[PDB]
Amino acid sequence: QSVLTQPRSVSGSPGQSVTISCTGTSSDVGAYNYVSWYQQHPGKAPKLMIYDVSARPSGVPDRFSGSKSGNTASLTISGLQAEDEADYYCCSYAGSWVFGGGTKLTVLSQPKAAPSVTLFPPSSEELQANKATLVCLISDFYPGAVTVAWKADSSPVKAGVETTTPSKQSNNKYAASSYLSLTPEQWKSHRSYSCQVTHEGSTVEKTVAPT
Amino acid sequence: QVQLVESGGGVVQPGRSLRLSCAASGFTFSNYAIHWVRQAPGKGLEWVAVVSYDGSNKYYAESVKGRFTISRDNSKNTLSLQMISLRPEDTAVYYCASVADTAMVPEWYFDLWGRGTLVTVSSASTKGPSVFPLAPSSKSTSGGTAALGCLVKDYFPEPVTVSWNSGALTSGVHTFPAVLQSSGLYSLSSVVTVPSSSLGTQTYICNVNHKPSNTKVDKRVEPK
Amino acid sequence: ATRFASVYAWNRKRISNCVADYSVLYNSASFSTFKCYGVSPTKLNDLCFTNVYADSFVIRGDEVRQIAPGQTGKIADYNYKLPDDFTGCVIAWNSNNLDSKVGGNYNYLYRLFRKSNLKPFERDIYFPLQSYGFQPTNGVGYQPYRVVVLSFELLHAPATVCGPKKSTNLVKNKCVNFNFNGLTGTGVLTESNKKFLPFQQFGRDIADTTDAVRDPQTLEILDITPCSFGGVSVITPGTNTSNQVAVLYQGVNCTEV
Amino acid sequence: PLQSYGFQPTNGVGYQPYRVVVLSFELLHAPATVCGPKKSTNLVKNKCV
Amino acid sequence: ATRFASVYAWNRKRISNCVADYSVLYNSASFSTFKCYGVSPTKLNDLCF
Ligand SMILES: *[C@@H]1O[C@H](CO)[C@@H](O)[C@H](O)[C@H]1NC(C)=O
Ligand SMILES: *[C@@H]1O[C@H](CO)[C@@H](O)[C@H](O)[C@H]1NC(C)=O
Ligand SMILES: *[C@@H]1O[C@H](CO)[C@@H](O)[C@H](O)[C@H]1NC(C)=O
Repeated sequence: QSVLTQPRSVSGSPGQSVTISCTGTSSDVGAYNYVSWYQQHPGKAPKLMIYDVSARPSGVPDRFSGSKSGNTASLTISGLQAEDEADYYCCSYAGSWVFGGGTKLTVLSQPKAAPSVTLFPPSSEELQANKATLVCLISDFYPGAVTVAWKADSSPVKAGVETTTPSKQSNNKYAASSYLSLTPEQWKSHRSYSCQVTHEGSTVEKTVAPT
Repeated sequence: QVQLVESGGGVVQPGRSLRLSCAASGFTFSNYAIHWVRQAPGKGLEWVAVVSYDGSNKYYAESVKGRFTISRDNSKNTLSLQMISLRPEDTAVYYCASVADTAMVPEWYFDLWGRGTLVTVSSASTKGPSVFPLAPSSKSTSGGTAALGCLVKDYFPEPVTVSWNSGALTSGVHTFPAVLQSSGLYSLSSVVTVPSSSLGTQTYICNVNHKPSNTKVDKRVEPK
Repeated sequence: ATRFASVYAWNRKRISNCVADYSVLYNSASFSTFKCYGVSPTKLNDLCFTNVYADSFVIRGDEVRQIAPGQTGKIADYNYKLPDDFTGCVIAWNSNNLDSKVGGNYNYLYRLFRKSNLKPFERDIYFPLQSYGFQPTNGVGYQPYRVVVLSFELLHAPATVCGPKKSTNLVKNKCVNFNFNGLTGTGVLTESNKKFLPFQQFGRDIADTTDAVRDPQTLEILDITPCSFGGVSVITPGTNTSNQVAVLYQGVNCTEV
Repeated sequence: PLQSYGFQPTNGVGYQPYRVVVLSFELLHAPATVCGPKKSTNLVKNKCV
Repeated sequence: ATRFASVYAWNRKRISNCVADYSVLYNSASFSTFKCYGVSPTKLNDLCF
């Protein structure tokens, strides 16, 4: 409704086909036929690729294609090239322009790497300074898509979360970091805190203790 | 060349005002709608506003109404975006977004983009970092591999250079890029990977240098 | 309206029996052109009308040079034709979100091939039918424009279409400035001894003037007489006698001077 | 007295070049040798046509 | 013609001893404007010069 539902990342082999959903509502998608698709290179402006789900503008190659039924659009790019590796955005206009959640297409050029996670408790010198910062570190992973899930002994915590968008490290994999800022009274109240990552469906969990 | 050149960006404080603009060339600007679509760095897209040639029909978003005012001048082929009551969530790269002539694409879609300008609504000043030693856990699983570091927190602006043991410790060093929290400050992390049998003899010091604030804090990382 | 008709197959909305308001279409600045042929463009309010045909389609933008009556062109001899004695207004204005859209706009079609010319106000229903690509770093006259045709017919019938003016009580036996459905003129009005047929409106003389009308909201019939006039003539002796005068009115008696 | 124009397709329509050609006829005042694709019809005498 | 005459040195080519066919030149659409003075463009196929 407010933000159109997209997958956060879609991984695909080069030369193959991927299908990226744009899930909206009946007042957003099923009302009219005016749904767009926008390719945005990092460090540059977006670029139009699809109008009116069926057809393409001038200069757009025929690899871009769309399909819509009901309240879900579906961008289909056949024959993945390395120049398609960017951010993807769908937008609809019935009365207002509502964009999508964002989709990072990752053109696979090297085999899959699992993220190594090292979780650190906040220091005792920070706990004397009436502060606490949990340090969850992500490195050596490809394709570049992780989602950080904090946990308090069984339960997800979403407030006070600062996480870095994955940027390149030296050996063509990516690096990341996630911070959980808390009070020292919430640190010493529960039993254990966990930082769960999700990388292409794979979950690596690390757990520290206040002791 | 169909071309859109933004103007009016900068770094402002919360509670103040700013006025942006965009000049058009290469196309008849009086016959097609231009928009503002904002994008925070590393985040999604967000439309702002639209102005008509008669100056009557304007539509704003829900986080836009009552504060932002777009206008245009069809004679000079430029425009304006008057913005008051600025908040730090409005910090985004602002694009003047219109359509060119060659496309069948109408004005409510988005073909002809601008290069963008950055508007920063922040009250953070030149702050030195607080270096907090991330204490390792080698005392229980000694014999294998321990991870130690120091936490750099609450500084502004970029950059902070971190070296280990006056640059002598190089293997295992991987200093991470920073985060951008709600206060407008930054926080990085540097963790070196050490053998767990070397923490009882070797002292590990991270050298945190912040050159725009002249802050050099040498903090030791000792096991608990 | 949401969607219009093509220049191939156009739309005819017959309009009768309502009160018009042309001025709100006139003063509103949302129009590229406004060309009223046969009728002065701001005098649209005062003349009251029989029938109104609202004719809407879309066209290549440079072909508004060819939309004029009598002007030849590939829309004129093949697609849409006006007579030489056309009266009325054609209004065209730009369409860059209105009729311009993607998908092409291939819902709207133009026929480029036909083996003859046309009859005016006709709708005809290689392969002759095409649809433009609307691309303006070529012609901005290669853009589609909202064109509309307000054809009129002058008064020979029960008039039923006019503007927002307010009528007034009538009078008799005094030379006034009348107005009936747009017919102006002066003179005096009286009751009619002449019986009247229940389908006409107008008594016309040999001398091509109006002597008999009926009130368009009252079935009484009035006779029109032009209010009296005459030649002015002066009787005098010579100026080398005096300066007293004598005034003579020709062909009308003294009760009205 | 002689100057040149720059003709890119980037410029507006008023600045584009336009190929223009003028067909100046001289009407018949002498034997005509230029006219359309029609076919003659055989003449007749002593009947109004 | 692939290369045209400038307006400074404009080309006058002459035409005679041929059958015209203007109708195919008219009836085709490649021309922004087609105006004739003292003569109507549909009628040229009738006259003979
Ligand atoms: C119009 O005027 C006539 C007078 O003959 C009257 O009968 C009728 O009610 C009027 N209609 C209105 C005021 O709508
Ligand atoms: C006519 O006028 C002149 C000058 O006013 C005068 O001398 C003359 O006597 C007049 N004629 C008569 C018949 O009175
Ligand atoms: C004027 O018309 C006739 C002609 O002289 C006359 O008999 C009549 O009395 C006059 N009208 C009036 C109102 O006196």
